[PDB]
Amino acid sequence: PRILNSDGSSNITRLGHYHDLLTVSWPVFITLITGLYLVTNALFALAYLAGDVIENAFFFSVQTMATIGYGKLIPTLVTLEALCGMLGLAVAASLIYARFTRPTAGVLFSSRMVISDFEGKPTLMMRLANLRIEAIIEADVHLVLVRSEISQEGMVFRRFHDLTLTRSRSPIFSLSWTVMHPIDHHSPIYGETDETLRNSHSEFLVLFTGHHEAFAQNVHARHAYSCDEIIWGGHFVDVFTTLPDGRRALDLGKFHEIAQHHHH
Amino acid sequence: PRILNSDGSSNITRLGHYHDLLTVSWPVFITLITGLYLVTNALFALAYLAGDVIENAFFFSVQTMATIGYGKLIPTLVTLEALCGMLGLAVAASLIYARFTRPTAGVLFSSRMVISDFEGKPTLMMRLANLRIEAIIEADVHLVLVRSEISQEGMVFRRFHDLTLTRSRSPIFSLSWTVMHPIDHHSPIYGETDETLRNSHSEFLVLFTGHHEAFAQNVHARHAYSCDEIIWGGHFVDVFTTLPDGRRALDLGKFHEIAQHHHH
Amino acid sequence: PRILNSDGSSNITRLGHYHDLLTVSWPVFITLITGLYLVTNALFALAYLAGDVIENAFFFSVQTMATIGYGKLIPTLVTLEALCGMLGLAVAASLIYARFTRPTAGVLFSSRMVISDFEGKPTLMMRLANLRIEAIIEADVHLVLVRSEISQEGMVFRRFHDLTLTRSRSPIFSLSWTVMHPIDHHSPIYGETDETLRNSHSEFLVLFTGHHEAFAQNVHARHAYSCDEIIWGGHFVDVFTTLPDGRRALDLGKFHEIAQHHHH
Amino acid sequence: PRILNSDGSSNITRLGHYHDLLTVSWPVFITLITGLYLVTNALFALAYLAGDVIENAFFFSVQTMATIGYGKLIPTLVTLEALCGMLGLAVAASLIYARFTRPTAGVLFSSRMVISDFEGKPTLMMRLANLRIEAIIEADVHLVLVRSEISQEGMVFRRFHDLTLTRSRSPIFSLSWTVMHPIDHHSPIYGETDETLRNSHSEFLVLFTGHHEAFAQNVHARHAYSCDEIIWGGHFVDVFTTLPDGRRALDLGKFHEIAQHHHH
Ligand SMILES: C[N+](C)(C)CCOP(=O)(O)O
Ligand SMILES: C[N+](C)(C)CCOP(=O)(O)O
Ligand SMILES: C[N+](C)(C)CCOP(=O)(O)O
Ligand SMILES: C[N+](C)(C)CCOP(=O)(O)O
Ligand SMILES: [Cl-]
Ligand SMILES: [Cl-]
Ligand SMILES: [Cl-]
Ligand SMILES: [Cl-]
Ligand SMILES: [K+]
Ligand SMILES: [K+]
Ligand SMILES: [K+]
Ligand SMILES: [K+]
Ligand SMILES: [K+]
Ligand SMILES: [K+]
Ligand SMILES: [K+]
Ligand SMILES: [K+]
Ligand SMILES: [K+]
Ligand SMILES: [K+]
Ligand SMILES: [Sm+3]
Ligand SMILES: [Sm+3]
Ligand SMILES: [Sm+3]
Ligand SMILES: [Sm+3]
Ligand SMILES: [Sm+3]
Ligand SMILES: [Sm+3]
Ligand SMILES: [Sm+3]
Ligand SMILES: [Sm+3]
Ligand SMILES: [Sm+3]
Ligand SMILES: [Sm+3]
Ligand SMILES: [Sm+3]
Ligand SMILES: [Sm+3]
Ligand SMILES: [Sm+3]
Ligand SMILES: [Sm+3]
Ligand SMILES: [Sm+3]
Ligand SMILES: [Sm+3]
Repeated sequence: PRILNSDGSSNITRLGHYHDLLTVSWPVFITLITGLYLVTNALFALAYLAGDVIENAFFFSVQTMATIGYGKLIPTLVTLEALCGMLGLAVAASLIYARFTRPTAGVLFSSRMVISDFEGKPTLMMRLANLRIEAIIEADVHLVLVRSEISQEGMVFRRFHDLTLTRSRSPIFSLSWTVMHPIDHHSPIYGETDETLRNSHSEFLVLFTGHHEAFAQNVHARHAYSCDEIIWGGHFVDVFTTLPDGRRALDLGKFHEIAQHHHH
Repeated sequence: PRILNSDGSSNITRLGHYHDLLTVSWPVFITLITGLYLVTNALFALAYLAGDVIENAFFFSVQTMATIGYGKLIPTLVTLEALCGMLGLAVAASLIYARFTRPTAGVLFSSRMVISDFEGKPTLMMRLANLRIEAIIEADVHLVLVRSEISQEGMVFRRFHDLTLTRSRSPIFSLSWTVMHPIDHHSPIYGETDETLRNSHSEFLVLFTGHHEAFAQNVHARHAYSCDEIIWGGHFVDVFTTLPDGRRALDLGKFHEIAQHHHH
Repeated sequence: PRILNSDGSSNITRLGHYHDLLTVSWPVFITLITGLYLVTNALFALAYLAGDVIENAFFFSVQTMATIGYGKLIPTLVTLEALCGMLGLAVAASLIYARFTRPTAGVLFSSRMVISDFEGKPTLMMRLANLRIEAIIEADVHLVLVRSEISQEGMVFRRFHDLTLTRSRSPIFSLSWTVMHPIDHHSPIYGETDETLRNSHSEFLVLFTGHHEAFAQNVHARHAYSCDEIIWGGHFVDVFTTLPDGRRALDLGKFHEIAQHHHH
Repeated sequence: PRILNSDGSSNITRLGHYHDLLTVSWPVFITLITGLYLVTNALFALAYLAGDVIENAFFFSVQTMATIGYGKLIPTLVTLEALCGMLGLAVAASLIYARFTRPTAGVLFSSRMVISDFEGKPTLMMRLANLRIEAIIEADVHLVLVRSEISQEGMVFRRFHDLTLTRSRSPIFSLSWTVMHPIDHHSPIYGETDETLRNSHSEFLVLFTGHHEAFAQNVHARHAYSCDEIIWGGHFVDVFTTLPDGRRALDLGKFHEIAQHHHH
C-alpha cells in the first residue's frame, strides 16, 4: 500500500494537548471553553454555599467572574474569582491569537506529476498554484523521493532523497510554479523506468513553505504522489490566457490538465 | 501593455477574508466592529424580549456585554452574553495586534534604472533608500527579469530570471543602497540592447525584505520597471553631502537624479 | 569531569528577570501575580484610608480594580486604580502569551552515539526522534566536538569543531533521524581512537532547531555526550516495524538499542 | 571625525511614530496613555453635559469606560464609550506586548580589536560575550570595513566591505566568542598598515543577531571601532579560569584585556 497519502500525511503507526485546542475546529473551541467557563463558576457557586455571606449562587458567580457587578448581590473571596476571570480572559485571548496565527497555505498542488523532456533532458515535474490574491514571499519547495532500498545483503530500509530542482527557492510566488527535477546522471531515478519505480515502492513528497504578505504569518503545504500518479511523456498545459480584452489571465481550470502523445 | 505596475503588482486576471479585516484602512476597521458590536446586542435585546425576566433591552444588552453592570436593571442568560463579550474583546485584540504587526517597509525605490559601466563592465543598476531612522537588519534584495520567450517552434511563455547581483544580502541597511547586476556573458540580457528589450516585452521586478530593529517586525517592499524606464549610459548622482558644519548628510532630494552624457 | 551535561547544559561558572517569570513553573507564576495582585490593592486600600471619601478598603479596592463595581460602596482616585487594573490585565496577558509561545521541543536523543562503517567509511552517528504527532518543518541539526587543545607550546584551550554531517538540514522531520558524521581525512577525529578521545577530554554537543506546524512556534533541543558514551563498532537497531495488519509502525522502545559484534 | 559611534550608530544627518511609543522608556509610556486615558474621558464628560441625561461627569465617564458601573449614576451613548474602552484596552495590550517582544541583546563587545598572527597568519580580531545565562541560538556575526575610496580620477565615496571570518555563524553562543578575519591576499586590508588605515579614514562595524531560547524573541547588537582602537600585535587574554574547586569559570573581568610585547 501507501506510506504517504496525497495530503502528505504518513500511515506509519507509532507504538509509543494545548495543540488540540489550537487545532480543533472553530465551533468546538467555543464549546470547550464555554464548558470550562460554566464549570469554573459551579466551583465558586458551591464554594460560597459551603455560608450565606452574600446579601439577597451560579448567577452571582458569573456576575463576579465577568466583573459585571450588578450590585443586587453584594458579598467573600470574590477577590479570588476576579483574579480567575481575568486570567481566564488572558488565557482565552492567547489561544485565540495562536489559532489565528496558525500557519495556513492556500497552495494548490497538481493531481499528477509528469516526466518529459525539458531543454532536451528528461525531467520530473509537478506544479503549484497560489490560491489567494496575496503573494507568498521567499517561498521554498522540496521534492523528496522515498523508496525501499536494501544492501547487497538482505537488510531493507526506506531511502529519502531530497531531489535537485532547477529552482528550489523563489523571492515571490504569486500565481503558478512548475517545479522541475532534471533526471541527469546524478539523479536517484536516473535510468529509472515505470516498472522499476513500482518495485522500489517509491513515492514522492512535496513540501512548501513561505511567508505571506497577506497576513503577518508563515505558511506550509505538502502533498504526496505514488509512482502510478506520474504521467510519462506528459506535459502540463499552459494555464495562462489572453482575454478578449487583450488582458492576460490565469485559468486554474486547466491546472491539472496534461497533454500526452498517444502512440498507435 | 504592462504585466507589472510600478508598485510591483501584476495585471494578470485570475479566472478562479480575515485578511480583508487585516488589510482594510484603520477608519473602516473600527466601523466594521462597531457594527458587529451593535448588531450582536440587538440579537440579545430581542432574545430577552421573547419574557420580561428583567427588573425595571438594547441598552441593558450592552451593559451586560461590556460588563458595566450598572444594576438598575437586574435580571437570564446574561451569563451567555458575558461569554460573548469577553471573546469579542479577545477576538478584537487579536485583530488589532495582527494589524499592528503587519509587515510595512518605508523603502524608497529609484524612479528609473540605469545601465552604464562599473569597474569596467556594463551594469544594470537601481537604488533603494531606507525612509526611516531605524535600520533594517539582514536585508535582502532580488532583481528579476520577466520576459516573453518562445521555442524555435511557436510556443510563447514568460521567462523569470533571478539576476545575479554584486551584493544581494546586507547585514544592515540604513541609508542608501545601489543594487547592481553586472551584465557579463552569464547575464540573460548580455549582448542585449534597448530595441531587443522592448521586443521581448521585458520587465524588471525588485523585491526587498528585511527585519526592522525599529519594531519587532519584518518588512517587504517591491517595485517594477519597464524597459523604457531604463536609462542607458545613465549614472545615479551621489546623494551624500558634506554640510557646512563639516558633517556628513544624506540628501534624498537627489535620489532619483541621474547624470547622462549627451552626444552631439 | 564534564563541561557539558547530557541535557547540553554547561558547568562553566560565570564570575560576573522578565525571563524568570517567563521560565518559572505554571503553578509558581499564578502565585507570583496573585501576590502582586493582592499587594497592589493593599496599596490603594491604604491610599483611601489616608479620608473616608467612600460611602458605606481592601475589598472595595479589588471591586474597583477588577471593575466589578458592585455599587454598595460608591466613592476618589478610583480612576487611577482603573487604569492600573487594565494595564495589569494587559501585562498579565502578555506574559501568558509569551510563556505559551516559548519554544518547546519534544525531541528524543539517543542515549549513546556509535562509530561504525557506513557506505564503507567509519562514521560517527547518533539519532533523534520526534515525540509528537505533528511534524517539525525545516529542521536543522549540528554535531559539535569540544575538546582540549594546546599549541606546540604550553597554552591550553578548548576547541569547538562544527562537524560535517551527511545531512544537516531536512525540510521535514516527523519520525526518526540518524545523524551521521563521516570520519574522512577532513574530520577532526580522523585517525582518532577511544584512548585519544579521552586524553583530549573531548565531548560532543547536539543542537536541534526547527519549526513546528504543530503550533505556530519554533523549537530547540540539545544534548551532550562524553567520549565514553560512544560505542565503537555499534549499530543502531531499526526502529521501524511491520505490524500483523501489514502496516508500518515506529517502535520507540528500540530507539536506544545498539547492536555490537562481540569478539572472542 | 567619526561616521560611526562605538554603539554602531551613524552620524550622517538626513536632510529629508508607533515606533516612538514602542521605543520610549517604560515610565514615559504609562504617562503617555494615562494622559490619553484622562483626556478621552474629558471628551465624553463634556459630550454628556452638552443634556443631564444621567441620574444623580468626568468620574461617571471613567466608570463607564472602565466598565466599573457602580450604579449610583444610571444613564445615553454610554454604549459608544464602552466600545472605546474595550478597544483602548486592546490597543493598550498590543503596545505592551510589542514592547515586551522588542529585540534586546545583552551582548558585550570588546573595547578594542587586535591584529596579530593566528595559525601563522595576521588576523584582525575582536570578541563578544553573552551577558545572560540563557544561550543565544543560531547566532551570526559580521565584520564590515567602511572606508573612503576614490577612482584614479577624483570621485570620493565610502566603501563597505563585508569581511570574511573564520566563523561567521554558530549554532549556539553561550559564553565568549573571538571573531577573526584572516588578513590574506583576498582581504581588503591586506598589506595595510596603521598609517594607511587612518588615511582611508577607515572604520569597522560589528553586527550581531541571533535567537534567544531565553525568551521567544530574536536579538540584535552592534558596535563600531575606529582604526585607532586597533591594537597591532595585541592578543586577547584568556577569560577562562579553573577555580580552586577544580571547576571551570568565565571571568568577564578580563574580557577587555589585551597582551602586548613591548619593544625596547
Ligand atoms: C514561477 N516562479 C515563482 C518561479 C516565478 C514567477 O512568480 P509568479 O509571478 O509566477 O507567481
Ligand atoms: C549599501 N549597503 C547597505 C550595501 C551597505 C551600507 O549600509 P548603509 O549604512 O549605507 O545603509
Ligand atoms: C530522516 N529524515 C528526516 C532525514 C528524513 C525523513 O523524515 P521522516 O519521515 O523520517 O521523519
Ligand atoms: C565560540 N563559539 C560560539 C564559536 C563556540 C562555542 O560556544 P560557547 O560555548 O563558547 O558560547
Ligand atoms: Cl498533514
Ligand atoms: Cl503589492
Ligand atoms: Cl539547556
Ligand atoms: Cl543603534
Ligand atoms: K466590568
Ligand atoms: K474587562
Ligand atoms: K462592572
Ligand atoms: K457594576
Ligand atoms: K452596580
Ligand atoms: K489581550
Ligand atoms: K496578545
Ligand atoms: K502576539
Ligand atoms: K509573534
Ligand atoms: K517570527
Ligand atoms: Sm487530543
Ligand atoms: Sm533571497
Ligand atoms: Sm512499463
Ligand atoms: Sm524556509
Ligand atoms: Sm473582501
Ligand atoms: Sm548574515
Ligand atoms: Sm535603440
Ligand atoms: Sm529573507
Ligand atoms: Sm531569578
Ligand atoms: Sm529548504
Ligand atoms: Sm582503547
Ligand atoms: Sm534554523
Ligand atoms: Sm517622536
Ligand atoms: Sm545551522
Ligand atoms: Sm605607523
Ligand atoms: Sm540571522
